[PDB]
Amino acid sequence: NPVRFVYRVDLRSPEEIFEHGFSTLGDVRNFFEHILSTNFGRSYFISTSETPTAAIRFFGSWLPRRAYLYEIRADQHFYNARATGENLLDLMRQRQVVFDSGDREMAQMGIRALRTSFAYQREWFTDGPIAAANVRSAWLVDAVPVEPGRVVETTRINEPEMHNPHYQELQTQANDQPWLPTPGPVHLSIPQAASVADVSEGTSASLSFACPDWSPPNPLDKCIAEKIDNYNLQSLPQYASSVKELEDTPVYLRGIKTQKTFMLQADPQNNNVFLVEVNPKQKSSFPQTIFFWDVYQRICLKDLTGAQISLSLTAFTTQYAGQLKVHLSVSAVNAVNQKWKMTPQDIAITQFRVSSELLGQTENGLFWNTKSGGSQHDLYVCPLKNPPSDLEELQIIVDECTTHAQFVTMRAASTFFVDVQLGWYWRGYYYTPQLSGWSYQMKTPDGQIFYDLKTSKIFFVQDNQNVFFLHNKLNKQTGYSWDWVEWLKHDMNEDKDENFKWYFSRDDLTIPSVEGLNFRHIRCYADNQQLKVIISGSRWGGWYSTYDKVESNVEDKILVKDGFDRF
Repeated sequence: NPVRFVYRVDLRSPEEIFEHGFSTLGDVRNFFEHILSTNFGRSYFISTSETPTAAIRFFGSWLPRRAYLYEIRADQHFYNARATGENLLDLMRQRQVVFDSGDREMAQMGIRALRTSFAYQREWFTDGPIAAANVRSAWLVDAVPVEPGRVVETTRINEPEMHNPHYQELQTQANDQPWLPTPGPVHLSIPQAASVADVSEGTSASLSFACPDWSPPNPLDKCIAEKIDNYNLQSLPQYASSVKELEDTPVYLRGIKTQKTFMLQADPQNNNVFLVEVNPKQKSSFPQTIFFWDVYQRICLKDLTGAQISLSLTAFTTQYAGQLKVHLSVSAVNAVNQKWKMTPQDIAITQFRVSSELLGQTENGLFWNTKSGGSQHDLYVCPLKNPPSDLEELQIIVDECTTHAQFVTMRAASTFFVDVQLGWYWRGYYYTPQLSGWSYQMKTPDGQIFYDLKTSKIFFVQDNQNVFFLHNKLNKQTGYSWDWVEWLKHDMNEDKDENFKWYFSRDDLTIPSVEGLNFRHIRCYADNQQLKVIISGSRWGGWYSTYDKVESNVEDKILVKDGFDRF
């Protein structure tokens, strides 16, 4: 599915933006500077967001304030930031980049920041300005405060949609190529300083989002953010200092009808999410398990498992049609079924409807079955229309004796795993890699094979307590220039050993394939050992790395989940 529309929150009114569109603040086309907000205000790129939720996150800083959420039609001069950076990482690793300024180590610290701290921005950036014929609508967003008695608030996207009569449905779509300075040796300039907007909760924003109302003389006084910080690249922290103010909170929900109150519970041992009825005000008893809601819209279980993984609320389909059931799975940054929205439902702003991004535009909420026995209850996602008469909506209750106000804002992420769902394809058949180093004939399941954005390691989750890392063995002393790869237990935080480090390449590949498949080449950081699979013979499906470019009867196109390099 192509990107047709993007989003951008602005202090300016449709009045202006509807006719002027969005003007660049400069002439410079330097990617790293745009990303890192280096000497801010000079850039030829305008930053947009693949989702409204992402676009307005900066506006939710803790300081009614109001601004305008614009819906923009995307075309061939809109480029995804994350995918653009991954392609440059590939070029640097393959050593085909000439460095006008700075070096590769520094560029990689920037790519790191892009992949982690800034990634939730779901940024699409325009090469040059956005015509008013591009802008299509606008909404009225304001920020109201959560249950009055640092003050926590929520953004609201208000009715009604205001249309731009200068817009023209041109049936275009965002550019699915990564951005390059000289489009058709690539030359790169890497800055030495970064700027970061601290939009509360440890969250970092680039100025190209947090300062939508920029113009030279102090301009920073018009940045919606707790503060702006400056760093040398080597000094750019993962979190903003506001991360230190994070409160822990259990989650309480209340039936719309019955008025019964529940405490969210989750069990990392079997991945169950369930509900347990509680007397409000009266605490203690059942263990108050802790959840947070992060900038990837995930609702995560508080701590990591023995294997250093994170678990998030996941909306699973069932054996029963339009029925969704909440379970835990491994926090993944691109898992749409892990993404939730919260929107207040009462004037007092104490009740929040939780809806799944998985049902896109169909309004939906959380439900339980008001007739179920036992003491623990399943949790469902249902559309708000014709919901079965025996279920009722559960909404998050944020009052004195329930959920803390901090929950209903999006805080910084504790983990940055992409579900890459690696596998391979042979004439209509799908293969999944096994821990043994072999393959098995079946499409790789969701939520099993990951790429850790912090470290560039790839891992295979056997279960919440057992994680294995892909490990290269080949070197210049290996006769024949190939050797098997293997899966090894390893520390999730270990960041020095290059044999555990992998990256993805587009190279010459047709993307997507004639048959719709997302293929990538995969190589090791250490010495560019390429990852491959033997297609047949007595060792069919054996995974290995090689230096040998020209081979027979092996597959070098690896299936990687669509979007893995966009989130």
